[PDB]
Amino acid sequence: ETNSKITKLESSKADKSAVYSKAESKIELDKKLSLTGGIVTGQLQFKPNKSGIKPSSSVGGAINIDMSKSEGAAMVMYTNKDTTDGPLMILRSDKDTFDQSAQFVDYSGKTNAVNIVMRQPSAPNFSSALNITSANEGGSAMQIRGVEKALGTLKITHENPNVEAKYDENAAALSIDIVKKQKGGKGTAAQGIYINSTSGTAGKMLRIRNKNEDKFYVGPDGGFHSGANSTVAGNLTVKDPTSGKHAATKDYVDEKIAELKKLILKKLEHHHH
Amino acid sequence: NSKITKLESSKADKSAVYSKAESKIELDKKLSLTGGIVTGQLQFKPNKSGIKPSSSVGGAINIDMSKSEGAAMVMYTNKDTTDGPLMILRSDKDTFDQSAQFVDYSGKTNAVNIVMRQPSAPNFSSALNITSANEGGSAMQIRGVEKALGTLKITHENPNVEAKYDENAAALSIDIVKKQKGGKGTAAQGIYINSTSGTAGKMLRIRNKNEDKFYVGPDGGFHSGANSTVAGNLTVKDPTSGKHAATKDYVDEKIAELKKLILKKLEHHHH
Amino acid sequence: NSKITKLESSKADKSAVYSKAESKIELDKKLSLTGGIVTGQLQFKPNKSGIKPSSSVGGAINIDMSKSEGAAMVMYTNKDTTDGPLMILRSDKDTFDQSAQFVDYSGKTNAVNIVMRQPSAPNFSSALNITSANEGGSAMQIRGVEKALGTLKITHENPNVEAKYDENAAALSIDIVKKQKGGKGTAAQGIYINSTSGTAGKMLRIRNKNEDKFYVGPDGGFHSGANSTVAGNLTVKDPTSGKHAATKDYVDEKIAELKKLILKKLEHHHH
Ligand code: NI
Repeated sequence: ETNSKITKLESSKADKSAVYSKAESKIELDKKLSLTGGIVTGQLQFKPNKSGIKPSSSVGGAINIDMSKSEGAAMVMYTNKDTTDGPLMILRSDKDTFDQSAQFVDYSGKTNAVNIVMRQPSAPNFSSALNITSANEGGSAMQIRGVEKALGTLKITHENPNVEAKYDENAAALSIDIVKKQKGGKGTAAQGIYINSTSGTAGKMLRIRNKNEDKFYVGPDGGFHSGANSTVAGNLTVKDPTSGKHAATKDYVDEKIAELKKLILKKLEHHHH
Repeated sequence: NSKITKLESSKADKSAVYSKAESKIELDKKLSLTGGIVTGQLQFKPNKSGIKPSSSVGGAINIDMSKSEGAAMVMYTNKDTTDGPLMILRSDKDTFDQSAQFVDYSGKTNAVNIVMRQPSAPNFSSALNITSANEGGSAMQIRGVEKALGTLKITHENPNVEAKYDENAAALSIDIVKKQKGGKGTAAQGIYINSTSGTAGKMLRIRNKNEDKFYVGPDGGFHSGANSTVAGNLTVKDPTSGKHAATKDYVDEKIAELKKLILKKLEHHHH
Repeated sequence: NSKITKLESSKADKSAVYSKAESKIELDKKLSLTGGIVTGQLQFKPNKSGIKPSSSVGGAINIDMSKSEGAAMVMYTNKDTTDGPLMILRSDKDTFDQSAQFVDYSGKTNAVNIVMRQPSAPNFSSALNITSANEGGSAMQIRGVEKALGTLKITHENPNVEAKYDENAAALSIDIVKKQKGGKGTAAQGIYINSTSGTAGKMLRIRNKNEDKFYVGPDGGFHSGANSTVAGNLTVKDPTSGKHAATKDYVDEKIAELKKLILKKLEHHHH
């Protein structure tokens, strides 16, 4: 009865058929993502349940990338495809009650928080670096606020794309269009540019300069200064003049003519020989 | 007997099989679907993988937050300095016919929010910086349908309590420059305002302290609220009302009229 | 008679190894490189891991769509309300010397597109909101090289069919305000238009129905297309042409000139 041992070896020990070898384990493990990194070739879906995903801008998110301890970018999305069927990155919210932003960038630093560069195409096309559209009539499509000491809150620079001076004659730095409703619109009373100072400013409201020479401005009181010959295709209403170079009114001309007429008729009616 | 042979065949060698503990060691190096911490680079290289453009179910990465609280993704850094931006989107072919980023937003607050915090020391940075080298298209476009607001709203706030501190600031600053390399000039315009369908509103309206100071109407007439100056001549129509500016012709027209009548009285004077 | 000791040693016990079925259970809780569904938080904490800034191969996450259709990543939510934004980029140190986001775009359509859909009810919300507390730099900069378009193009569309519905709207709205906490005023300007190199084009050009109504030329002269008013005096040069506005000096000189001439005719006539 020496086989009271072989039976207990036949029972208590694992059959190769019923267990993975290390070579087979490696095969299986190699199809799984290592925490040290790997290459995913399919779709990675995130569907958090009662997972405790938080809104914190430091430790929150279904994906959280903390670069505090590392050089490099948090995420890079690259494509050299000639054409494709969708954008690289999509953010979408469907419910009208949604009360948060699609994207919030909270930037401290010494350079531009967000940088959008459109490279030069082989052939010009109507594409833009950034395109904004809103169908909400209750709010501005876009808002900008800044606290600049000596610069514009919005700075627009147009550079001539060509060496020849007369190439960009139809270009502008700022182009504004005011249109009626596309489907069935009967017109519009919308304004072009509205400049206001709710608290009141001492500065010029509109100031135009060319080649380091000021050319035209509208002051804080609404008076304008034009730097060259000007034209009104129409009448201009002004105050009566009280100084030599003030424009003369029709009334002023007529009063001075009438005054001289009276004096001369006086002399004529009373002169003798 | 020969029982041993069978057990030498059908039984597992310790050397060729991972133990329970060893298996735990190996499995812990793999990401659990319930979550984990990745310390290396995660690369996505889909290639005939059925990736879709769908703005709901598409993407090599898809994050659906419909049933959950919190952000979809947070990118955070407390590093003092580094060698690259947090997030980069890049497409290299000029024939590429989709956007780098598409925001399709419904909701009650701002779709995209960009905040530049107050730095310890003022610097030249901007919250958003746009450059285009495509001469065939606007660098940026904005379209809106506001009832009673601006499509673009610009607010400049004085950074200082003192009133004259921001005397060189502006809400909108425009520069018009020649080509950097070898440019001979430019004929580009500053501000171009048009209404292709035609509007009844003021083209330009200027106010200060809630009161109208200067405006240009839809017909191109202007209304100025204070004393004004033309460093030059101003051409106007002949006046037909008391406060209309008088032309040189009108002054000369009247002078000649009075001259004629007086000389006629003088030539026919009778004692 | 002692091999049994060698097999008790060299062979794996049932208790100390996982079966094929139990291995499967454990492996099924791990993410396959072929794809899967993550239900918890995935944290990235690289730390001397060789993460690079490269806009092609860098990032703790890298998505290369060169060989695949579809989007790189999609963030979707159908939630009614929530406690934070979908995507957050945050940098905390004021010495941070890289951007939060860099888009390096080549292609034929818009690099970044932001769309706010029509809400059930109008509300005070924007597609894009920009705010800087950095007094040393513009909140926003735009540069373009357009041949025949605006670097910035703003379109306001009437939200309603009725022509006067949008009478209080504008394409561009500018406000100039004092410092909120204790500000005593501001000297900031509204719109500053300049050409540092000098341009031949009109600085301000206003049109209605594609026809010029008002413009300021490169020399600062203006043309108004209709009746206009100055609530004040207008200073001009003395006229040298028929339709030039007449000065007070010119009126007085011509009146005095005729007076003299008439009085000398009267002083010397005889009959
Ligand atoms: Ni006589």
